[PDB]
Amino acid sequence: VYKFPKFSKALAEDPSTRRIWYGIATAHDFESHDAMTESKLYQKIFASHFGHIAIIFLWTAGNLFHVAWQGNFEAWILNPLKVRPIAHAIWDPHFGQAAYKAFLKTSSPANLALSGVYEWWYTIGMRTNNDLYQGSFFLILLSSLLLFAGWLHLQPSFRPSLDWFKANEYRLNHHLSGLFGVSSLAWTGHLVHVAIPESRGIHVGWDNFLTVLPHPEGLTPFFSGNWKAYAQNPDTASHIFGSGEGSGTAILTFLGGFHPQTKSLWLTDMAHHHLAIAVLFIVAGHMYRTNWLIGHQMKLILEAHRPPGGRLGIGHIGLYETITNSLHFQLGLALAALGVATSLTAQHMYALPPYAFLASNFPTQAALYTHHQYIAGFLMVGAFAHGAIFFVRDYDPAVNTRNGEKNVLARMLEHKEAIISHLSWVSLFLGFHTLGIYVHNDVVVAFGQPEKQILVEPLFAEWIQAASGKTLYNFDLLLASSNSPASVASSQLWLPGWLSAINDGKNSLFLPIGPGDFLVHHAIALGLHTTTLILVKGALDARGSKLMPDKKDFGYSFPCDGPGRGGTCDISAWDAFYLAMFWMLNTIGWVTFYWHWKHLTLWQGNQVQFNESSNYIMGWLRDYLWLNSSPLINGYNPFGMNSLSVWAWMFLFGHLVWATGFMFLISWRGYWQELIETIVWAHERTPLANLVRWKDKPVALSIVQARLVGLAHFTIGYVLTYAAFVIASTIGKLG
Amino acid sequence: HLITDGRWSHGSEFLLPSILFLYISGWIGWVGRKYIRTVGQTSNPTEKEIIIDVPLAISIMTSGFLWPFAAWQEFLSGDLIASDETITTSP
Amino acid sequence: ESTYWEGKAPPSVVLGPFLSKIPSGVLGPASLVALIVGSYCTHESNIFNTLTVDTIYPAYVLGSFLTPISWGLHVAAWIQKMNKA
Amino acid sequence: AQSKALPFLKAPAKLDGSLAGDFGFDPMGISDQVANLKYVRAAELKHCRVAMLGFLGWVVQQYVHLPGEIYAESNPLKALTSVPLLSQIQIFLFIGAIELATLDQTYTADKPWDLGFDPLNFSKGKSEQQMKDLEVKELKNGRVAMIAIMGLIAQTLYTGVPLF
Amino acid sequence: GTPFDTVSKDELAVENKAMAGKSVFERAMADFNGRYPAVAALGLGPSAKAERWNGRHAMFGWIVLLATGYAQAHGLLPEGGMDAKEWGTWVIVSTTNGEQVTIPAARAAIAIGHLHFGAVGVFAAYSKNSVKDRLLLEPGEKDEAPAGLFPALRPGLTKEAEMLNGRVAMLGLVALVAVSAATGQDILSVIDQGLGGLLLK
Amino acid sequence: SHTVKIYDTCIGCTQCVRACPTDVLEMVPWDGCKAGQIASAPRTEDCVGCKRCETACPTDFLSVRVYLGGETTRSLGLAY
Amino acid sequence: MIYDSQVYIALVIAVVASVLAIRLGATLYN
Ligand code: CLA
Ligand code: CLA
Ligand code: CLA
Ligand SMILES: CC(/C=C/C=C(C)/C=C/[C@@]12O[C@]1(C)C[C@@H](O)CC2(C)C)=C\C=C\C=C(C)\C=C\C=C(C)\C=C\[C@@]12O[C@]1(C)C[C@@H](O)CC2(C)C
Ligand SMILES: CC(/C=C/C=C(C)/C=C/[C@@]12O[C@]1(C)C[C@@H](O)CC2(C)C)=C\C=C\C=C(C)\C=C\C=C(C)\C=C\[C@@]12O[C@]1(C)C[C@@H](O)CC2(C)C
Ligand SMILES: CC(/C=C/C=C(C)/C=C/[C@@]12O[C@]1(C)C[C@@H](O)CC2(C)C)=C\C=C\C=C(C)\C=C\C=C(C)\C=C\[C@@]12O[C@]1(C)C[C@@H](O)CC2(C)C
Ligand SMILES: CC1=C(/C=C/C(C)=C/C=C/C(C)=C/C=C/C=C(C)/C=C/C=C(C)/C=C/C2=C(C)CCCC2(C)C)C(C)(C)CCC1
Ligand code: SF4
Repeated sequence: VYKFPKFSKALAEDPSTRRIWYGIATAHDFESHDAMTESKLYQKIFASHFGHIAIIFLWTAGNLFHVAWQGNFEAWILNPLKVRPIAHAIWDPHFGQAAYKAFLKTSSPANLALSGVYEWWYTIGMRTNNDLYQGSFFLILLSSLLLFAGWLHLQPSFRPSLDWFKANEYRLNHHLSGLFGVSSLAWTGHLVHVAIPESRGIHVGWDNFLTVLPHPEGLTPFFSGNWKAYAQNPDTASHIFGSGEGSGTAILTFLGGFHPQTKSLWLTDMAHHHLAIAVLFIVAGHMYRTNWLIGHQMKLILEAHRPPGGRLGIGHIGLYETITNSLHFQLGLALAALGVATSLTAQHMYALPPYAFLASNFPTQAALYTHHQYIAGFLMVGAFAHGAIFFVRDYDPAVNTRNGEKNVLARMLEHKEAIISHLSWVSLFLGFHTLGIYVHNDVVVAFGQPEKQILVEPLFAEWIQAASGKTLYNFDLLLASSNSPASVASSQLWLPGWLSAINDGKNSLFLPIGPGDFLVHHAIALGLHTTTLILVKGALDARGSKLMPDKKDFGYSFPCDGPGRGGTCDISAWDAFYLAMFWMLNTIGWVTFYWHWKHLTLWQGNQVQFNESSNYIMGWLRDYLWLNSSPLINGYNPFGMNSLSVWAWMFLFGHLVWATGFMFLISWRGYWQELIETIVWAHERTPLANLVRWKDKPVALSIVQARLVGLAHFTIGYVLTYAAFVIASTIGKLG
Repeated sequence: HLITDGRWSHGSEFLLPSILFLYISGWIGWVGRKYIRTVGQTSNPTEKEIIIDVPLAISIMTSGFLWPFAAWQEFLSGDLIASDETITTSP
Repeated sequence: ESTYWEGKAPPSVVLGPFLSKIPSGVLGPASLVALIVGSYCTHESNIFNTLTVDTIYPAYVLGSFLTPISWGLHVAAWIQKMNKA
Repeated sequence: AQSKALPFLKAPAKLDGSLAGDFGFDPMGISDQVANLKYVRAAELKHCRVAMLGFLGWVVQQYVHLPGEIYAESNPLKALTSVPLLSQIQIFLFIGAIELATLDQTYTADKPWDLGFDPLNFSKGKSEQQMKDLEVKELKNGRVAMIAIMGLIAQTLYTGVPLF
Repeated sequence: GTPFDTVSKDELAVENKAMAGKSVFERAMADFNGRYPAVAALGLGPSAKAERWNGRHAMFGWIVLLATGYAQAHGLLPEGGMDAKEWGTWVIVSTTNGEQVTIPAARAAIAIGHLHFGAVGVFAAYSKNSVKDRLLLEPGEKDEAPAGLFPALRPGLTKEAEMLNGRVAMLGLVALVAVSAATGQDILSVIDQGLGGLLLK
Repeated sequence: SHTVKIYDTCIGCTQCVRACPTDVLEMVPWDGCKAGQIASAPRTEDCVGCKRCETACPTDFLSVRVYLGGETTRSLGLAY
Repeated sequence: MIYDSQVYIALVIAVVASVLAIRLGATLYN
C-alpha cells in the first residue's frame, strides 16, 4: 500500500485501490510530482523523448523484420496488382481447422498487410527480403543508440541545464536547417542514388553505390550550373516500374500528375521536391541569432510587433517569456501543427498517391485515410487540452500585461464571451440548417417525390476544381482555359502532366462533387465548429467563470465544485476535453464515412448511388452501412467462416466496448460505492474466504477516473468497430 | 439543383427566400427584444414573462414591420448595444 | 534595445545595425528601384515569356527575389523617415 | 591571441594550461557546451590510439600476412569482407569486454583516459615534465594517425590503391 | 552555446573512490547490487547462488544431451509428426502444398521430459522450507562469497568441487554452442565429433 | 485529508457549522463582522469533502472553501 | 527466405537493445 506512487506521497498514503488507479494516471504528469524542480523536469522529459524515439524505431524494425520473414514481399514485387501483401504469420492455439484453412496464405496462416508498407518500401527501392532485414538491423542499432543517449543524458556530467533547454534560437536554427533541410537533402540523395535506378532496373546497393553514377554526366552539371541536364530525358509514358523498359536518365524533373503504370507520383518529381525543400529549409535555418553576431533575437521580433493604431493591445511583448517558461504552450502548438500536418497527409495521400500500385490497394487506402484522420482528431484535441492546461497552471497575467494594457494573448480572455458566443452561434446555425436540409430530403424522398429535394450545387468548391484545370463544370476559369496567364505560364513545365491527371475519371485527384458533397461538407464544418467551441470554451473558462470564479485554484482536472449553486457537474477544463472527445469522434466519423462511401462508389463504379442517396440520411443508413455491412457480418455464420471472421469478431468487440463505455458514462459513482460496500460485507462475513483479505480497501472509481474509463471504452470501441467495418466492407465488396 | 453562388439569374432559389426569411426573423427578434426591454422597466419584470401582457405584446408585434428601420435608428442613437454594465467572469 | 514601441513609428533599432544607419533618402529610391527590377525580372522570366527548362536565367530569379525584398526596404525607408533619418 | 594553433583567435575559456596538447584549437567553441574536458579528452585519446593501431595494421597488412589463406587479402577494405565473420566477431567481443568496464569508468572518473595500462612501466620514475611530454607525444602522433587513417580509407574507397 | 552553461555546475560527476582496487568482478558485482537492489537481495543476477544453480543445471544438461544423442542413435526417439486432428492446429508448423507439416513427435517427447524436470524445479522453488538448498536468498541471507578465478582445490563432494564442475560445464556448453554456430553443424553432430564417434554409433 | 479555508467575507451566520456532517467546522470569536464570530476548520482530518458547508454559505462567492486533496479512510467515508 | 543465422543475430541484437532499455528504464528511476 506504499512505495508504488514513488512520485506522490499523497497517493502512497491512500488506503484504498484509488492509489493504484491514480498511480498509473499521474505517472507522466512530472510537474505534479513530489520534490520537483524545473531542471529535473526538462531532463526527465528529454530522456523520455529518447526512449520514445527508440520505441518508434523498434516498432518500424519489427514491421520490417516481419515483412521480411513471414511476408510475401518478393512475390509481390513480380505481381503487385494480383498478389495481396502479407503482414505477418499467425500462430493461435484456439484456431480450428476451418480457421487455419481460411487464414492460410502460402505456408502458414497470415494477416494481409493494410499499412501499405509494401508499396512504400517498393517505391523507395527495396526488392529483396534481405533489404528489409538490413533495414530492421539498422533500425535496431538506431534504437540502441537512442536508448544509450537517453541513459547518458541522465548522468551527472551530461545532464543539460535549463538555459540549454530554453535556448530557443539554437534549437530552431538546428531543427529547421539540420533536421528538416539536411534530412530532406539526404532523402533526395537516397531517392536519386537508390530509388531512381531501382525503378529503372539498375540495382544500387551498399556495394555498388560509390561506382554507379546516379546520372550519366555525374555531378558535372551541378557544379557547372547546367542544372537542366538532370531533367533531360525523363521516364517515358511506357516505362515499366522496376524495369529498364521505357526508362530515362533524368533524376530531377517537373512532370506533374502520375506515373502512367503505377498511377503514382514520379520518383524524379519527389526527388526534385525534396531537394527544393532541403534548400529552402537549410536557408531558413540561418534566421535566428547564435554565437556569431548575426541572426534574429525572437524576443525583439515579438516585442516590436504591435500595430501602431492599436488593436491587438500592446502586441506580443510578453509572449516570449510566456512560451519559453511553459511546456504546455509549446506542446499545444506542436500538437496543433502535427494534427494539421497529418490531416494534410490523409487528404493528399489519397488524391495524390505517392507510392507505386497504392492506388489499386483499396483496403489499404481506406485504412490509411481513416488512421490518419483519427490521429489528426486526437492531436487536435490534445493541442486544445494542453492549451487549457497552460491556462490553468502556466499562464501568468502579470507577464502578459504592461501598465494595465494586455498583450495579444491576455486579450483573448477579455472577449472570451464574444468568442464563445460566436462559436455557439456558428455551431447552432450549421447544425440547425444542415439537419433541416437533411431531414427535408429524408421526408421528401420518403413520400416518393425526390424532385422536391433541396440540392445545392457546391459551386464554390467546383470553382476551385476548375481553377486547377478540371474541365468538368464548364467554368473556363484559370487552368480550364488555355489562354489565361496561369496556363500559358506553366504550359511547358507541369500542366500536361497535371491536366492529364486531374481530368481523369479513374483518379481520386479532385473527385467530382455534387449536392451530397455540399451537405456532408457542411456537416463536417458543423462538427469542426462544435468541437472547437467545446475546446475553446474549456480553455478560456479554465481559469474561472461565473459559476466558479476560482477554478484555477482547483487545477486542470477536478471532479466538480459540489451540488451547490445549482449544481457543478463537469465544470473543470478536463471535462471540456472529455466532452469534446465525443464530438471529435463524431466529426472524424462523419469525415471517414464520407470518404469511404465516396471511394466505395468510385471503385465499384456506381458513383450515381452516392450522388443520389447521399443527400438524405436514410440514403446513408441504407446504402453505406446496411449495404456494405453484409460481407462483414457474414465472416462466420452457422454454416462456415471466411478470412473476414476476425473482422466480424472485432466488430462485435467494438460494439461491446462501446456499450461498456455507456455503462461508465451513464451510471455515476455513489451507486457503485454502496454496492462495493455490500460486496465488502459479504467477503468479510463468509467462512473459508475470511482467510484472504485485501491490503487496499476496495472503493468505487473516482468521478474523473470513471469519466476517463468511459471515454476510453467509448473511443476504443468506436475505433475498433469502424476499422473492422471499413476494412471488411472494402475487402468483401471489391474482391 | 440550386444555384446559390449569388447570381440574380437563379435569384428565386436562395436570394429571394433569404430576404424573406431575414425580414421575418428580424421581425420576430425585434418584437421579442422590444417586449423584453419594455416589461424590463416595470415593477415585476419576471411575472410579465410567464404571463404575457397580451395588449402590450400585440402592440409590439405589429410594430415589427419597421424592424430594419428601427434597428438602424437605435444603433445610431447608441440604444442598441450595452458598453460596460455587462458582467464578466473573473479572468 | 527595447524594440517595443507605442508611438507613431518604431525606433530605428528594429531595422538592425545595418539598416539603422541608412538615410531614408537612400532606402526609399533603393526600395522603388528594387521593386521595379524585381517586377520586371518576374515578368521577363514568366508572363511575357513562358517558362521552359532551357530558360531559367538566375538573374531573373535572383531578381525576382528583390520583389519580396523591396517590401522590406521600403518599410525600413518609412521607419527611417519617421525617425528623422 | 591565446590560441597557438590559430594565433589570431582567442581560445575558449576551458582551453588553458593543463590537459597537455592544449594548443587553443577550438574555433567552433565545442568545449563551451561540455561540462568538463574529461570526456572529450577520453574520446580523443581513444580515437588517437585506435587510429595509431589502424595505421599500423594497414601498413602491416599491406606487407605482412598470417600463414592462413583467409588472411591473404592485401586490401584492408577487401579483407574486411574476405576475413571470416568468426575472426571479426571475436575481435569485437574482445573489444566490448574491454569496453564495458571502461564504460563504467569513463563517465564518472577524473581521468577517464587513464586505463591503468602500463605493463612495461614506461611511466614509473618519470617526472611530471617528462610525463606531460609523453602525453603530448601521444596526442600529436594520434592526431596525425587519425588524419592518416582517414586518408587511407578515403583513397582506398576512391581509387582502390590501399597505400601510396 | 556561449552566453550560458549547457551543464550546471551543481550537476557534475564525482569519481567513486569506493571502488579503488576492486578487480572488475568485484566492481561489476558491487555495481549490479547497488544499482539493482531487491533482485540482488534475492540472489538473482551475477551472484554465487545463481552461478551454483546454473552450474548444477549445466552439468545435468550435459547428461541430458548425452542421453538425447544416445536415444537418437539407438532407435529410440519416436518417428513422424504429431497428429493435428488429435492435438489441434497449434501443432501444425507449415502447409507447403496441401500437406500439413506438424511438430515432430520426437520434439514433443523431449519437451515432455524437459517439462518433467522443469516441474521438479518449480516444486523445489515453491518448497523452500523443505529443501536443503533454496533457489533464492532469504531476506538477511548473504550471498556466498565468490569463489574467484580458481576455486579451492578440494576434491570430493565439496562446495568447491561442485562450483568448479558447474563452471566447467557451463563453459563447455558455451563452447559447444560457439562451435556449432561457427562451423554450422548440429549440436549433436558437434558432440559426436567431440566424442570421436562413440555417441552417434 | 482535504483542505478547508475560511475567508474574511464570513458573516458568522453559522450555517456552515450546523451543516457539517463530520464536525469539522466550529464558530470562534472574531471582530470582523456584526455577529462577532467567524467559522474555523480545526478538525479537517475528519473532513469528508461533501461540500455541504459551502452549499449553506450565503456570502457571494463563499467564505468557506473546500479543496480536495489526499484521501484517507476518514475522508473517503469508508465504514470498512 | 532469411536464414537461421540472420534471425538469430537479429534476436541477439534485440536482446542488447533490451538491456539498454532497462538501463534507461531504471535510470528514469522506480
Ligand atoms: C542538426 C542538429 C540537430 C538535429 C538533427 C536534431 C534532431 C532532433 N532533436 Mg534536437 N537539438 C539541437 C540540434 C539538433 N536536433 C540543438 C542544437 C539543441 C539545443 C538548442 C537541441 C535540443 C533538443 C531538445 C531539447 C529536444 C530535441 C529533440 C530532437 C528530436 C526530435 C524528435 C524527432 O525524432 O523528430 C523527428 C522529426 C523529423 C524527422 C521531421 C518531422 C517532419 C515534419 C513533421 C513535417 C513538416 C513538413 C511540413 C512543414 C508540414 C506542413 C505543411 C506545410 C504546407 C505548412 C530530433 C531527433 C527532442 C527529442 O526527442 O529528444 C530526444 C527534444 O526533446 N532537441
Ligand atoms: C506528444 C503528445 C502528448 C504529450 C507529451 C502529452 C503529455 C501529457 N499529457 Mg496529454 N494529450 C495528448 C497528447 C500528449 N500528452 C493528446 C493527443 C490528448 C487528447 C486525447 C491529450 C489529453 C490529455 C489530458 C486530458 C490530460 C493530459 C495530461 C498530460 C500530462 C500527464 C500525462 C499522464 O498522466 O498520462 C497518464 C496516462 C494514462 C492515463 C494512460 C492512458 C492510456 C489510454 C487509456 C490508452 C490505453 C488503452 C489502449 C489503447 C488499449 C487498447 C485496447 C485493446 C482492446 C485494443 C503530460 C504532460 C494530463 C495532465 O494533467 O496534464 C497536465 C491530463 O489531464 N493530456
Ligand atoms: C425572441 C427574442 C430573442 C432574441 C432577439 C435573440 C437574439 C439572439 N440570440 Mg437567442 N434565444 C431566445 C430568444 C431570443 N434570442 C430564446 C427564447 C432562447 C431559448 C431557446 C434563445 C437561445 C439562444 C442560444 C442558445 C443562443 C442564442 C443566440 C442569440 C444571438 C444570435 C442569434 C441566434 O443564434 O439566434 C438564436 C435563436 C434561437 C436558438 C431560437 C430562439 C427561439 C425563439 C424563436 C425565440 C423566442 C420568441 C419569443 C417567444 C417571442 C416573444 C415576444 C412576444 C411576447 C412579443 C442573438 C443575440 C446565440 C448567441 O449567443 O450568439 C451571439 C446562441 O448561442 N439564443
Ligand atoms: C602505432 C603507434 C604507437 C604505438 C605504441 C604502442 C602500441 C605502445 C604501447 C605501450 O606504451 C604503452 C601504451 C604502455 C607501455 O607500458 C606498454 C607498451 C605496449 C609499450 C603510433 C603510430 C603513429 C602513426 C602515425 C603518426 C602515422 C602517420 C601516418 C602518415 C603521416 C601517413 C601518411 C600516408 O598514409 C597516407 C595519409 C596516404 C598514403 O598513401 C601515403 C602515406 C604518406 C603513407
Ligand atoms: C560465458 C558467460 C558470461 C561471460 C561474462 C563475461 C565475459 C563478463 C564480462 C564482464 O563482467 C566483466 C568481466 C566486467 C564487467 O564490468 C564487464 C563485463 C564485460 C560485462 C556466461 C555463460 C553462461 C552459460 C550458462 C548460464 C549455461 C547454462 C546452461 C544450462 C542452465 C543448461 C541447460 C540444459 O540442461 C538443460 C536445462 C536441458 C538440456 O536439454 C539442455 C541444456 C542446455 C544442456
Ligand atoms: C562437468 C560436466 C558434467 C557433469 C555431470 C554431472 C556432474 C552429472 C551428474 C549425475 O547426477 C546426474 C546429474 C544424473 C545422474 O543420473 C548421472 C550422474 C552422473 C550421477 C560436463 C563438463 C563439460 C565441459 C566441457 C565440455 C568443457 C569444454 C571446454 C573447452 C572446449 C575448453 C576450451 C578451452 O580450453 C581451451 C581448449 C583453450 C583455452 O585457452 C580456452 C578454452 C576455450 C577455455
Ligand atoms: C487553446 C490555446 C492554444 C492552442 C490553440 C490551438 C490548438 C489552435 C489551433 C489552431 C489551428 C489549427 C489553426 C489553423 C490554422 C490554419 C491556417 C491559418 C491555414 C492557412 C492556410 C492558408 C493561408 C492557405 C492559403 C492558400 C490557399 C487557400 C490556396 C492554396 C495556396 C495558399 C497557400 C495561398 C495554445 C496552446 C496555442 C495556447 C493557449 C491557448
Ligand atoms: S466537507 Fe464541507 S461539510 Fe463535509 S465536513 Fe468538510 S467542511 Fe464540513
